[PDB]
Amino acid sequence: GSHSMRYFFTSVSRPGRGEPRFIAVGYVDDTQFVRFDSDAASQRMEPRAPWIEQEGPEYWDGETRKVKAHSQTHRVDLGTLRGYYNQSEAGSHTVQRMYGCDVGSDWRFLRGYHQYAYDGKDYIALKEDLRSWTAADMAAQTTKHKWEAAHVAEQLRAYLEGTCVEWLRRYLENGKETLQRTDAPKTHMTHHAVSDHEATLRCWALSFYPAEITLTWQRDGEDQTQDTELVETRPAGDGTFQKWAAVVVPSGQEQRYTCHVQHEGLPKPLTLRWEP
Amino acid sequence: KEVEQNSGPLSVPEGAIASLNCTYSDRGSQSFFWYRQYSGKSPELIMFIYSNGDKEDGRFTAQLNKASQYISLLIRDSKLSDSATYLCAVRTNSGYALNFGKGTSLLVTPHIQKPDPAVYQLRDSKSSDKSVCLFTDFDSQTNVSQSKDSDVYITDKCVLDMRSMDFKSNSAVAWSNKSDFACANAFNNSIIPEDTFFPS
Amino acid sequence: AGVTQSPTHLIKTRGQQVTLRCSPKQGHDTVSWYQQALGQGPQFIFQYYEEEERQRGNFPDRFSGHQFPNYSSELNVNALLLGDSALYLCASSDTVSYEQYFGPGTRLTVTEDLKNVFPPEVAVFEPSEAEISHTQKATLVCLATGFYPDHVELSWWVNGKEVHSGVCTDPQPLKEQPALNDSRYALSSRLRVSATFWQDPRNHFRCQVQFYGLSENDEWTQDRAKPVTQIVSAEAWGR
Amino acid sequence: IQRTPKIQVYSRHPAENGKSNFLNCYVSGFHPSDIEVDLLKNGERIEKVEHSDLSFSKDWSFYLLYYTEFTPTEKDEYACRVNHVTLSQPKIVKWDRDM
Amino acid sequence: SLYNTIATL
Repeated sequence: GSHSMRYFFTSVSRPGRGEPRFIAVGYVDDTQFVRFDSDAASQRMEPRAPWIEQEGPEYWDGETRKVKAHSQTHRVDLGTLRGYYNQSEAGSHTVQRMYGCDVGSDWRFLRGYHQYAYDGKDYIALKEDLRSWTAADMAAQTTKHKWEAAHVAEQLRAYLEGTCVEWLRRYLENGKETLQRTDAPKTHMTHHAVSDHEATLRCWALSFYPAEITLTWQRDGEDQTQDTELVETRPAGDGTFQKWAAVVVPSGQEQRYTCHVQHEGLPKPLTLRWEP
Repeated sequence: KEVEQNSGPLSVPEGAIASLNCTYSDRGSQSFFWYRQYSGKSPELIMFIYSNGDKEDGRFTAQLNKASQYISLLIRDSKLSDSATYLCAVRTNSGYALNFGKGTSLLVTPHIQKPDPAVYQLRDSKSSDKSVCLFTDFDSQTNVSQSKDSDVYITDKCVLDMRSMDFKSNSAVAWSNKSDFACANAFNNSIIPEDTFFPS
Repeated sequence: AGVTQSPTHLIKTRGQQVTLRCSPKQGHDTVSWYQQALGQGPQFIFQYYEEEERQRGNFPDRFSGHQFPNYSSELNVNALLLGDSALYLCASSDTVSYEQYFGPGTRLTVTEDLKNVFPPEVAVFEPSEAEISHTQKATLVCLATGFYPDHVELSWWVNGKEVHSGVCTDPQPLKEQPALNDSRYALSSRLRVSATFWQDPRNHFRCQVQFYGLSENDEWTQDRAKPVTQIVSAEAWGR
Repeated sequence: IQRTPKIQVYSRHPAENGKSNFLNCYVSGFHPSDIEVDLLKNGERIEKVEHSDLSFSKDWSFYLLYYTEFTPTEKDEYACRVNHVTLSQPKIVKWDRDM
Repeated sequence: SLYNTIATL
């Protein structure tokens, strides 16, 4: 199915310091492949997957200089915004930037995006085509007018449709063994009596890739939703993911309940029951 | 070399569509520019193009095609002042450098209404220690040749506009210090019109 | 307000050093340097932003740069080779559009030895009396010769005022010894006027060549005159 | 604008008392970025704790993974502690095989 | 691969 290349950037001002902390990560789907951290000794984009180590020093020199440009750009933005909002130097403020590609199962361009935040609220962002901007407030409205004169959006659009996609298409081929793998969930169920006439059924999905997964409980076929505790899908640490869903039921009615597991990896959906 | 374009010169008749191309190989190539450079001057940016397709700007249209990897520039209604070298530059996503072509030289040729080809002989004001031959009033379709002789100097063609009685002329100059050079023999490696005027 | 550079011309001997200055356009803060050899595309040397060499081209150690806190820049080259002779272009940009805009340049000519530098001899040839009777137009030609290097500006002056109507000047000079790197150069221009305007004996014509040559700095031991920056003109009177 | 963390403590592969594993504390949903996260081995802080590079979700809120090599015993209590500007009180979450 | 000409505010 679909695949995406998403880069994330975070700069946080340190008033008790000179320089902002700056962190950049690059994902392909749910798999991180690069990082930069201002506080890491390196001062270079470091690989974080085996299929990116493959690239020559030409590549790395470029990624390092462009990430340095992002770092320096966020530096001046922190300053500019502080001024637009008449905020003192004593406060710690944050900017965030997220951009990238989506492609379809036919690896062609589906969608692009580029969004900017100040202190965790939307500042300015590209609309769904990539020709205009949504400005949150009156500060962002001056940023819009300024970017419109300079054809900021056009240059961005050329990257998002186009080169971002071309690079995604490349990473998917070179990393084929990991990125185009699916790994079906391994599953089990646990039954723990809560109180004296009531028990918790918890249904587990472990070791699956990608992270997209549905885990639902049904009672006689009806889908519990108000009554299910569901935890956010979480990284295993070995490039796989984990979720669980729980529900509390009257004891002796456990047979009426079934867990349903939907995942790209599984041919047909699994259905687990409470079986000793 | 990354960005390729032909040196030329392109010759275009005044009024008519000039047409320049430029091809590149790196698929990382993301932004494109045309610069214009007159003899002995700096390049000046005349157009940037960022998206596939056409972009018209007055007399100038640029055409980018990323799949085939070319950028064209068309100059409609060619003027004499469009004679210049046209450089194309690409910026790839890997960095901040512009990567340039050699440049294509464009000569815009004027139309001569009454050609009147003639070779005149001119003396020096003070001594006679050179003398010069002026081939002039030929139509713009005459190519002048450089000399086969090591000690005979022949300039390229060049076009003047007597603006006030709006009249344009082609001319080239030949000269030597040699005993046994004269205006009858000077433009003999050039294909001369041959009802050309030759006075003493 | 526009991009500025200096010096506009230079002659340096081989093995010396040079130091070129560039100020960006008001409102721009990044400068890129480029080398343009004659009849060729500009080659990227390096780009400076926030006082640091952001990116470098295919140029070796002996090319160093600097960018000051006003956003202006210096290009220092040492161990000059004859190969470094070029139009050194400086280009400025903002960090919003990233459009790069060039300054005028610095024209560097590196010679092995300063006795290769020669100013021009200049001559004016008076229109033929055949041309005058045959077209009612009169063409003077001017001829600047024997000069090296090709750093000159030729202009026509009539009755003490510079003219542009009726002029054309070879856009490129000819080499006299085409095989030599240090060959001397020639160049012609024409001024064309009405026979009546030339036939008036009050009217006076001067062809003028600005030559860019050696500075005050430069040492000169030859017998011939130090070929410094100077203007050489020649003239004619009507009949 | 401030939003409060979400904590999950768990092992990498299914736990077995006295077998080699990794202990993860995954913290998500929070803003601003500034965060103290400690893994504990009986109430006292573990030294060798690594973490993921900071990243965030489409809603702007940040997520980190903190992890360590460990070997569970029946007796020994592992856990995670998290403090943030949104909380008056630091939040401890014990590791449990069936969370 | 990361974008080159990221703009300031």
